Amino acid sequence: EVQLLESGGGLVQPGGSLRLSCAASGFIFSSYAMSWVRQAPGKGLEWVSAISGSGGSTYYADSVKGRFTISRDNSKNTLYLQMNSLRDEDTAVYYCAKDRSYVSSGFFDDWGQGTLVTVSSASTKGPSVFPLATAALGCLVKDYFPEPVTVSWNSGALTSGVHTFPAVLQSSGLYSLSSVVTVPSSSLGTQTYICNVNHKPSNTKVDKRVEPKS
Amino acid sequence: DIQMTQSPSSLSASVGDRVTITCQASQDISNYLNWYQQRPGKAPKLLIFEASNLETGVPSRFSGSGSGTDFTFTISSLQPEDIATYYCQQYENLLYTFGQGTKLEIKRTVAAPSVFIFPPSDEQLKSGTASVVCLLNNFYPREAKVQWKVDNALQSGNSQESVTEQDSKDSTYSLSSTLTLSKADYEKHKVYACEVTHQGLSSPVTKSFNR
Amino acid sequence: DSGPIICAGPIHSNKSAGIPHLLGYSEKICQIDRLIHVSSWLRNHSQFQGYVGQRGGRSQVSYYPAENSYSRWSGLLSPCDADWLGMLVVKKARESDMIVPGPSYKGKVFFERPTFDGYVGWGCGSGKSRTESGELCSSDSGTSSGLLPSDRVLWIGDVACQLMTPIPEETFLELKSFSQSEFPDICKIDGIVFNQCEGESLPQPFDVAWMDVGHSHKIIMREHKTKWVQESSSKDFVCYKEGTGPCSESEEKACKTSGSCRGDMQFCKVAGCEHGEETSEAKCRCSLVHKPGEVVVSYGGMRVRPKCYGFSRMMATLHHH
Ligand SMILES: *[C@@H]1O[C@H](CO)[C@@H](O[C@@H]2O[C@H](CO)[C@@H](O[C@@H]3O[C@H](CO)[C@@H](O)[C@H](O)[C@@H]3O)[C@H](O)[C@H]2NC(C)=O)[C@H](O)[C@H]1NC(C)=O
Ligand SMILES: *[C@@H]1O[C@H](CO)[C@@H](O[C@@H]2O[C@H](CO)[C@@H](O)[C@H](O)[C@H]2NC(C)=O)[C@H](O)[C@H]1NC(C)=O
Repeated sequence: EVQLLESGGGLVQPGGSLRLSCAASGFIFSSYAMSWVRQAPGKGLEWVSAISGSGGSTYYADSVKGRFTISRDNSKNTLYLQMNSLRDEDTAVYYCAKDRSYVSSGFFDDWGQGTLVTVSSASTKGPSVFPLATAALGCLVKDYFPEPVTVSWNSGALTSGVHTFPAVLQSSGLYSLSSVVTVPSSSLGTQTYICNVNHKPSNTKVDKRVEPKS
Repeated sequence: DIQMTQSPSSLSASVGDRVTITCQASQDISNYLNWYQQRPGKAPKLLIFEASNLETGVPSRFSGSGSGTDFTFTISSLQPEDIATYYCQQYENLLYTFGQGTKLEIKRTVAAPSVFIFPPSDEQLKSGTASVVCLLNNFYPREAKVQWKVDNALQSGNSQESVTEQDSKDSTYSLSSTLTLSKADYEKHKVYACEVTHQGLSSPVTKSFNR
Repeated sequence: DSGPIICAGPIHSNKSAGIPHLLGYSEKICQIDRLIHVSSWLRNHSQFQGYVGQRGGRSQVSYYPAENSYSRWSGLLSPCDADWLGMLVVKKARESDMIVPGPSYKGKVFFERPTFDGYVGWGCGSGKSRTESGELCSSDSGTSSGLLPSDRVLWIGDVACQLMTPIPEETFLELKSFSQSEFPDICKIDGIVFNQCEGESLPQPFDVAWMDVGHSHKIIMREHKTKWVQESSSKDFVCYKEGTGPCSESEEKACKTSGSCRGDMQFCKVAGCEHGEETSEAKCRCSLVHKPGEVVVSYGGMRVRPKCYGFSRMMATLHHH
């Protein structure tokens, strides 16, 4: 019932600005304080900012004070984070969280799915999606930037046995991952297998087919 | 202002064992401490609040205690779905601070990896780069090394490995080792071998192809 | 702003948590610092879930008039505080009880007013707060958490309550008649006969100095003298553990009767202390409560130690001319 949906993350160069949004549903938004908590890649949790139910009290961590602003629209039931003067230490997944009180209290009872903000001067590039031949198969998502990419199999109809590897950073400065799946080897002909590779930061959407060959 | 420290930073235990995590604050926070569990790929989840209270729906094997500066989070009997990193958090002060986290590994029986090898696609070969992918599927422990071989010559410094997070039911790992060559270097040689040695195999495995 | 007596403002984790009936004096004081008593009052008389005073505590309560002398002394007791200590009762309001003009009632969940014959509180239920006039509770989209800030509590008047020295009936009747002589124009205060008129005006706001001497009704005054006297009774001291919080009933009794605990300058003079022993550990320490002392009031050739004293707004009907 309670759900939080973040949006607005993406590539931004140093000194740039971004506005994050967090759409709330399933509860009386105006009765509860909200918080933003971030997590740099491979690191821990860092509380960023909080706001009372009405918006009359705001709070910020010293790492972001004066550069970030937190606000809310209680008719639209969405929470905002305006981030200016962005730096590399701001690169992180940003979560919104529902608190337990009108007053900011620190109980992070419900979390959004997170949205990624990457701070770099480098440029976007869509990925290349090559195939990979009980037997296993998969797709090779090569040479993209920035993160993330989401790989589906047969429009989500295939879930068992799927392993989508963490991306690796290449010497070229671009990312490359693989997604694989094991199928019971009587799948040649008897089944069709398609990997759905999405790279929203470049709008690249690809549906590759994987098949035996000769 | 208030700094939080967690120990251990990392921890390995097997299913059914008892797990204890400690968290300390630089000042008194009475019992104003929360504990969060962050499973691989998911947002953090509040397990205990006010240092001892179970959140709704949280299994009774989770518990916590402490007041003042020293606190404890306990899993009485480990289960495979507990694979996560655990964070403590003070809320005595409005400027909330987290501990650095404790990563919990699940020990289990040794499992040999299922090993596969994939040649470069033809569609990729026309861009002038060849990527050869070797896959290790559902093995434990994580420790395992892949040794590429081209005409029985040990490839060095031209591969990269990626490992998945521990599975929430299997407790296994999966590994990928991508060998990247040039198309000119790729079509100079015939035999491309992926040799896996791992504790769950009496003898090393080799999965190779002829192009 | 003031500060707490022993316990810092609460951070409640559950609006459905029960309020424990505590026996220790410092235990009760701790509940008073955290507005546990107003929340208990709200749950009882108004069917309200949760607490008021989240993170703010008693020190962040709002007052009418806003600039409040006795607010600055954390140890002086409001009518609500004395009610929790069982010294008096703040009754639930009835339709007849006149809501006074002047306070900013909007968004308030509880407000309290000393009346001529007692002390009266007005509450609101879950999800609602008071309208601009205070007459009604209306839906408040910011209150549904049940964990509300302190300024939702309004205490009307500049009031101090304390342990009274009981006075005989002859003293009260003489004090009664002197007040009638000082206010010949008044007929009724808060709907209660003050003089006999037949010729009254409509109810009218009335800012008056008064005192509770534990009889039928209060005693209002124009010219009076107030003096604060120090008494160094055990009720003037609160006992806490460092880390644990307020001491239990038995630990507090031991400290105040056996000179076995630690304390500040004043406590060791009164009940006695002991140093040179404290290892790492943590035992109970007792410190003086921040107040001017007990108020003693001269009025009409007499001098009393009253239960309560202060300057607050009541409603009065005057003589028609
Ligand atoms: C709101 O209602 C509750 C429920 O009645 C009130 O709590 C009650 O307060 C009375 C008076 O302090 C307590 O009485 C005492 O009971 C003990 C029994 O353990 C007895 O030893 C004493 O002699 C005394 O009679 C009573 O225990 C307590 N009840 C509960 C359940 O806590 C509360 O005072 C009301 N709040 C307000 C602001 O009116
Ligand atoms: C908040 O307090 C209420 C009141 O005690 C808790 O409700 C009880 O929860 C237990 C545990 O599931 C049940 O066995 C009781 O039947 C519940 N009683 C009532 C009256 O609801 C509630 O669980 C507490 N919330 C949290 C998060 O601890």
